[PDB]
Amino acid sequence: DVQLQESGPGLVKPSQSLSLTCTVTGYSITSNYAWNWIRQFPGNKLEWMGFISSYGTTTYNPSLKSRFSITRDTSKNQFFLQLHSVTIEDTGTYFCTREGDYWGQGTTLTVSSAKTTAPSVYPLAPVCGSSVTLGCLVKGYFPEPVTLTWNSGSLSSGVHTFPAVLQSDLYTLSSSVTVTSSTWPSQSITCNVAHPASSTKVDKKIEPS
Amino acid sequence: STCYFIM
Amino acid sequence: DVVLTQTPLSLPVSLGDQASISCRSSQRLVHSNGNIYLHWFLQKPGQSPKLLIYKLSSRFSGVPDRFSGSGSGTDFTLKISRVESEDLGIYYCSQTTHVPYTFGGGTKLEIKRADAAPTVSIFPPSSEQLTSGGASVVCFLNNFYPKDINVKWKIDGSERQNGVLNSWTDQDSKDSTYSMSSTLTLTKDEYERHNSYTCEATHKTSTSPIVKSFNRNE
Ligand code: NA
Ligand SMILES: [Zn+2]
Ligand SMILES: [Zn+2]
Ligand SMILES: [Zn+2]
Ligand SMILES: [Zn+2]
Repeated sequence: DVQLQESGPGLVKPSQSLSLTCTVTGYSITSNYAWNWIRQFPGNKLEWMGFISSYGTTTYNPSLKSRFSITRDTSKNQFFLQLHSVTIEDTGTYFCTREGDYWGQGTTLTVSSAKTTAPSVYPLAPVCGSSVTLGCLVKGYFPEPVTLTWNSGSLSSGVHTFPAVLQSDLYTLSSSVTVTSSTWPSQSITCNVAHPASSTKVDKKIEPS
Repeated sequence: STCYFIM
Repeated sequence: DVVLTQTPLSLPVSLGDQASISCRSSQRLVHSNGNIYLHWFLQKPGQSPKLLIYKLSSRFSGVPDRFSGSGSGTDFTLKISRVESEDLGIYYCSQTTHVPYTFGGGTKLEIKRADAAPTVSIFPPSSEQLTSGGASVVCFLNNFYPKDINVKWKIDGSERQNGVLNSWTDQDSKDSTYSMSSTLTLTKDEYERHNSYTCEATHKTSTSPIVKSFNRNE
């Protein structure tokens, strides 16, 4: 029954302060064990931040540039990671664990000064063989996620949808569909992009030229 | 003992 | 601090085969009590890291005997005797003898398939993007293996670094290949000032790069 669940804001602005909560079930945080916070960035780097003993004493990573502290509330069986004056570089996944033996699902923290921005969706037709590759450019959106489909989901084979990358505080994504030359432009191929943060649901038909 | 197992 | 270096960064294995991951420490990891707090974790996609081996050679609860940890001094090793589809993901070495606790960069255990040349497609800006004052050129480099690939943008003969956004898929579940997207972002004004746009791919499948090109307004 030993379980951990991280919770927190999800999105904050640079310079703001922050608490992440780890609620523990099935085991008391006052028994024997330390309780740890560990981060993971894109690129997979894992970074240990610190721990709080079963007796309320802390041990931090001294080499980190982030300003942070770890506290607890024994009556609620919760321990916290207080992140003070965050920077864009604090963006990533935050895991709580006991001592590496039990872990939570992880919580995604984004630190951005961006506003909610609807994407611009652009069709990508081939330059003026047996197969044909078409594409779709989903540009300048915030926050994540978007969901992109071809022909309302009915075209799933030969699809490559690439993870989003930051270009000037905003996300850009692309996807490619490859079909036989006999399929297109004979048959209709439409890109369907949903971005619920801005309530966007756009369909772009890929036309030749 | 602050760290009981491995952490 | 203690630096942990993993080798290799990517480990292509066939199911049923033996696999071995190495970890090099910058320091000795023998604690005052005599234990070596060098551990191994496995992170499967969309999940948190899970403890496999701990205190150098102990298997964590539920971990099968196919996994074994070995090592002494600064050289540590994790061996998987018979690789299963469940074993795929990222393997991390961890040391907790010295504070701060540190991790290695991770080793990806991936699947082996035959070599595949990338299918390269180049896309000039859409007229819709040009109406909005922007201009992105998009290059897809699809279904290739192995994963190591270099892409290169040329504008009127000269190599371009600025405004290049690269993105990579994980190993495809069905065909075991990799794909990549590379986008060159420009202002419409700069785009209308250059003529030749080129996307070059360097991959072990060819001795010469795959070149996809276009000239603005033909
Ligand atoms: Na210890
Ligand atoms: Zn309380
Ligand atoms: Zn050092
Ligand atoms: Zn030490
Ligand atoms: Zn120029």
